[PDB]
Amino acid sequence: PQYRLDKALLDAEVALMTKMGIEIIYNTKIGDDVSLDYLHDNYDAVFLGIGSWQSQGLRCKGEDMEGVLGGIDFLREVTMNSNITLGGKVLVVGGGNTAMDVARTSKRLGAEEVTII
Amino acid sequence: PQYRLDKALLDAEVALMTKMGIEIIYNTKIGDDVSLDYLHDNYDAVFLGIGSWQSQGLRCKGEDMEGVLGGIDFLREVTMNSNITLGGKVLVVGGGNTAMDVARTSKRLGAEEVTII
Ligand SMILES: NC(=O)C1=CN([C@@H]2O[C@H](COP(=O)(O)OP(=O)(O)OC[C@H]3O[C@@H](n4cnc5c(N)ncnc54)[C@H](OP(=O)(O)O)[C@@H]3O)[C@@H](O)[C@H]2O)C=CC1
Ligand SMILES: NC(=O)C1=CN([C@@H]2O[C@H](COP(=O)(O)OP(=O)(O)OC[C@H]3O[C@@H](n4cnc5c(N)ncnc54)[C@H](OP(=O)(O)O)[C@@H]3O)[C@@H](O)[C@H]2O)C=CC1
Repeated sequence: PQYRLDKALLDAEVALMTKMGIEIIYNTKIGDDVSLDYLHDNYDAVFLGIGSWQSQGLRCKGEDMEGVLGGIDFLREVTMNSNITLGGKVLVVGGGNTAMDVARTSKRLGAEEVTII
Repeated sequence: PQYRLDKALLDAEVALMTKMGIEIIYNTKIGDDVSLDYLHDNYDAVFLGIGSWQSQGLRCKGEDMEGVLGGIDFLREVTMNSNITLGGKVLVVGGGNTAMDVARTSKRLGAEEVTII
């Protein structure tokens, strides 16, 4: 979240790094926009740092109903200044750092009462 | 074929054109390496000049047997200085300009007798 890490610091550091001669191409998803065979043919080496960008579901009955959303997706829409819906009462399921970030961002986003399960 | 069009002329003209500020990216097949949705998102317009790059088959019995090859593929392997096999006797089926180019390139490539059907 923004209150813990300022994005201006991150942007300034990446600008410092790209001054060194590293080219960053945004909005390019490998396998969906550009093949991996293309990168394999055109480059002397390939490194995959894709990360873990899926959210585990509730693993319960009715987990597919409307009104249930993952924590990672929620934080991504918060970051991109998109249009979200929260409501007065929000229940966050989990106990790691994702749950803490979701709960505190929800408290900042006008949720009147937030409870962690 | 090279004896009718010199490739040095074509290369010099394309160099003249690319001096004007046009970037040409080689070895990039759209739909196989780069998606068309990528170009649709990243560019203000897209023009498709892909051409007709398939050869019609013989439409006869045994057309899939080894030893039968298309004219376009044959001319492409001649151009790329690849390793081909012809033999003493070659039969070219067709009557257009593709047949003429194939027959004359075959006469230059050591075929002792070439016949056009
Ligand atoms: N990379 C990071 O920053 C770290 C991740 N986290 C937390 O862990 C998550 C992912 O890492 P990892 O620890 O491997 O993930 P886990 O699969 O271990 O899940 C982590 C959290 O969810 C609980 N949990 C998992 N499955 C269920 C289920 N069916 N029902 C109820 N609770 C469940 C765990 O509690 P329990 O203690 O009982 O296992 C814990 O609170 C993050 O989303 C975050 O919440 C926390 C610290 C470091
Ligand atoms: N772009 C170019 O440069 C032009 C193309 N060509 C010729 O035409 C071809 C492609 O253009 P297009 O004319 O539309 O192609 P076509 O499908 O009309 O075929 C052209 C040639 O093949 C003959 N042919 C077609 N199908 C069969 C079959 N089953 N059996 C035997 N002969 C057949 C035609 O003779 P028929 O006279 O009886 O139709 C003609 O010689 C080229 O490969 C080339 O050979 C020639 C001039 C211009």
